Amino acid sequence: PPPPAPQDVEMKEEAATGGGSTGEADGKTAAAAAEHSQRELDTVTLEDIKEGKEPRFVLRALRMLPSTSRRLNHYVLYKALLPFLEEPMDTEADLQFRPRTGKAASTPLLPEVEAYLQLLVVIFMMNSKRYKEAQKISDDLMQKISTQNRRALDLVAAKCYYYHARVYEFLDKLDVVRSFLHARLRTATLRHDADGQATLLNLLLRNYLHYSLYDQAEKLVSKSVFPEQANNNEWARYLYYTGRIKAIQLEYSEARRTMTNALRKAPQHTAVGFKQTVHKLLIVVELLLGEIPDRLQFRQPSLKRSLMPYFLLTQAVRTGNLAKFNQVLDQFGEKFQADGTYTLIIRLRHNVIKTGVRMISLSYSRISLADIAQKLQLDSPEDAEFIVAKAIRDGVIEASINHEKGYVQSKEMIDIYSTREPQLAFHQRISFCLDIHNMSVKAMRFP
Amino acid sequence: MYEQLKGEWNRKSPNLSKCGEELGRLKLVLLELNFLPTTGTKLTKQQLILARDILEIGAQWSILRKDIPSFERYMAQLKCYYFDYKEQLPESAYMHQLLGLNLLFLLSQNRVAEFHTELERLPAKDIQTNVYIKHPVSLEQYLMEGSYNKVFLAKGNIPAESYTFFIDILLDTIRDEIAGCIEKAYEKILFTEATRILFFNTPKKMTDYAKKRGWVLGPNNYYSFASQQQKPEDTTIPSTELAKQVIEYARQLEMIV
Amino acid sequence: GIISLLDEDEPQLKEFALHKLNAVVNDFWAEISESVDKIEVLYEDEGFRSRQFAALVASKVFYHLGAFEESLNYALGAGDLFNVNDNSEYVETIIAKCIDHYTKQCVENADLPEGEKKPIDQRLEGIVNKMFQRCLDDHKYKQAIGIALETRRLDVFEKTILESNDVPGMLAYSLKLCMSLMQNKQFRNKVLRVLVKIYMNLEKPDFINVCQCLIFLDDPQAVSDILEKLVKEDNLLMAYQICFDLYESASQQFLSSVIQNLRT
Amino acid sequence: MSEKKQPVDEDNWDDDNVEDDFSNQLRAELEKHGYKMETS
Repeated sequence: PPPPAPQDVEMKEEAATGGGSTGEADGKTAAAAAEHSQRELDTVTLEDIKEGKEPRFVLRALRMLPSTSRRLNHYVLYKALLPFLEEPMDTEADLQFRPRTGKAASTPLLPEVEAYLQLLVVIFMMNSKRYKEAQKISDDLMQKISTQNRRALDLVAAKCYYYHARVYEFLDKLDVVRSFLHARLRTATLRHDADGQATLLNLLLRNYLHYSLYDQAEKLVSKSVFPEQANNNEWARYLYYTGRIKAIQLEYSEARRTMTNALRKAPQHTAVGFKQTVHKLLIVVELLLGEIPDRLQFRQPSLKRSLMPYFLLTQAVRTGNLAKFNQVLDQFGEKFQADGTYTLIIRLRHNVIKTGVRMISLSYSRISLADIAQKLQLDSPEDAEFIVAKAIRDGVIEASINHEKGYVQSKEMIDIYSTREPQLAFHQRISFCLDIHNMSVKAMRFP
Repeated sequence: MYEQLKGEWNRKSPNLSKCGEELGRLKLVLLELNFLPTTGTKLTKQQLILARDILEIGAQWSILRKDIPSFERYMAQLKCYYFDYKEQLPESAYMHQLLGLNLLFLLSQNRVAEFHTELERLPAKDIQTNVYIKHPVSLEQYLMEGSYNKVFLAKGNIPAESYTFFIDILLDTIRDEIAGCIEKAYEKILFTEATRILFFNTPKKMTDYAKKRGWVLGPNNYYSFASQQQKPEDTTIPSTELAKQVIEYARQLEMIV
Repeated sequence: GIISLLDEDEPQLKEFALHKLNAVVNDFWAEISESVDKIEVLYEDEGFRSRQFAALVASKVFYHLGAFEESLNYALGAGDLFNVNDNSEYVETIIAKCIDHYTKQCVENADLPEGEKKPIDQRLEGIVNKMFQRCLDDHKYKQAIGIALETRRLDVFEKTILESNDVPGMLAYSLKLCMSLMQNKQFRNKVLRVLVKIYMNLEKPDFINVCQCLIFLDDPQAVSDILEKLVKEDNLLMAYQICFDLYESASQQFLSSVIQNLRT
Repeated sequence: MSEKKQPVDEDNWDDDNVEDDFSNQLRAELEKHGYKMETS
């Protein structure tokens, strides 16, 4: 008695969404798609949520003259796989409705990802995407009829390339798909820019920081910026991956602002630990700064089972205990090697000394050297002059050593009062504000 | 294969005619098959195994000859030979100290991004084994500390591995910031901080260094009486170019309306 | 990591090195991306016997980047491997934009019509007429007329009427097509007259030919040509159409032009 | 929402700043402090 209901509403899924998309895509260009055609993301993740089932919607696909009304109603009525996923090509070649080729080569095929048998149909999904990649290649050699693949099926295409990813990942890696991607880039570079490269580039970094390491420098020459960032979700996790990069490129002062940006551009919900687990390794760069506040302003108790190392670790950060250092290391270094954590163990001592020198430096105008050699667990006055020079290391607040015997003649620095440095920066503040005025201009330009 | 291949195990490099004739030999080795497009019939990879090891010892013969582009040439090559498809690469004991010399000169030319890309291309063996990489990361703890004392305190334990050409470049890359703050003919001696250059009380070595290419700051001042940074302290002439920023700001207002 | 191999100046390992180049060229894109200078070293060498394939791996890295004048330089210094290799998107995108460089080169060649034009590589146009031999063997009238007027040049357009055992209509609808789209008159005069010349010397005597150029080209010499011939074969049921079109279509001062040509 | 990597992966709690400040620092908060004045 429940399955006759998706016979109605799962039918109206393709009726409303797909029928409106294809029919309203046949005209009214660029309102052809992208007013409910790329409702596709959540309505088709929902198709994989909202609801035997496997052969039914994949038989008898390409018929004739547009009788999909009757054919999808047959798919409704029939509720009472070896050539079956290829049967949308085996009834006849599709031969009409080229906006429907990728659509029916995505939406019926993909629910086996959520069926999870992983043994016989992932190679059949590989074959179904050999068909759909034959569409992808043959759109410019055999389909010289109209656009139908940029304005609708490019936004469909990047989605089903994430589904390519979902298929390719569950068994192996991909290498041929990378030059195949850059060919897809070349047929999206100058004509019509798609994300695409950034999709499999997120995957590139995701499997490469696991397994290849030359390619950040190849990103450097490959950094076509793509300032469109329309979803902002892909762009958010793009910033997450490259912030892991600059953490492993040991770039920290950039990392704090760009990863705080990457967090605040996540509007996400569902507190299973998505935002939380991404955010923990995000503010590992703040563990690497030398400065981090108490993480009470960051914890969701669903993350608590994973951060059972992490709270005691930030305790070790705020303290300086070598016992706590090594104990958190050996005991609580599990579950983070899967993410990669052991670059903080070399410089947790640096975190200690920068936290201490921050407290003491903003605390004290003048300090003495052979007592700042005993504020923290320092070693010697030669180690203390050493660590004063290493405490500068970049251009920190004025600390001149009293170069006879007066240990240090440091003082506080001034002229941040309200004089020229803020009005040196306010041109750029209002440069950002006029950029938002350009956003207002484009707000007017949206119709 | 193809003799005079392993025949110089004891008489490795007394001569560059031996090593140049072996440059011609290895030239023909590179001309023997290819690099790595062929995998099956595994003996055609075992000549690549023997090529790996004779280019390890060729890098030994090329690091004996004190040559920078040849040794980094063979380093890029043998790095790509440890980027071979062979999962069955056996224990090559030259790997530890050739990566050690790579990492040693790699830090000696101040590539810490390349230091950590070396760390991240091998997270497995750099945990407890690979002691001639695990010892440069103890040195990375020492240089994490921002080393001038710990250069000597870590040079204490590298006495004989023929690291000499590159630990000399480490003793070059020890820095001169105290010379850039307080030195340049007088601070009586800066001896008690274990900085390598700042030893040797007054021979013409550190006299040459205290007078080296001038007095590293540059214009308008010495460090006999310090500038304490560099003496910039220019003006607020940039009030006029922020006034220019105001001009094109009003232009951008006009573009906005 | 092949610039280490590029330390060698002997090419006898550089063949193995270029076979490595087109093998891992999809991985090592940033390898050449600063090594363009040493690519120019092996390119401008007159002893390195793979400077053309050095220009091809340069085409690879500037296909990863997508530069235009580099592809012009690879049309220059890639030569044979620029010409015969044409079954790939890797080559057809960059030579497609080089055909775009050629069509704006033809824009230049129609900017100033009297000598002194900008220089042209014989290979950037060698791929034009080489791809046009595919258009001749394809024999489609799109394939003829398109590239025949993309060039804005009357020679290969003159050669398009020389195709195979068809053209029942190009020699009667070509003026119709060219008038149905024309914007510039500077060469339209010459196209319109070179077509009606071969329409006078067609296997069939046509009437739409001078019926069109007599009012869009209004020559006193062409109206005297059809006067001369249509009187010369001594038939007036054929000069019926065009003499009553001389009165019926044409306007004044063209009647003056023909009355200069009446008695002779 | 599977974002392609992440599926693989005021009771007593605002005081935590004060408490982690005060873990090994003034662990009694008074039992030395009330007794400081007779130390000197």
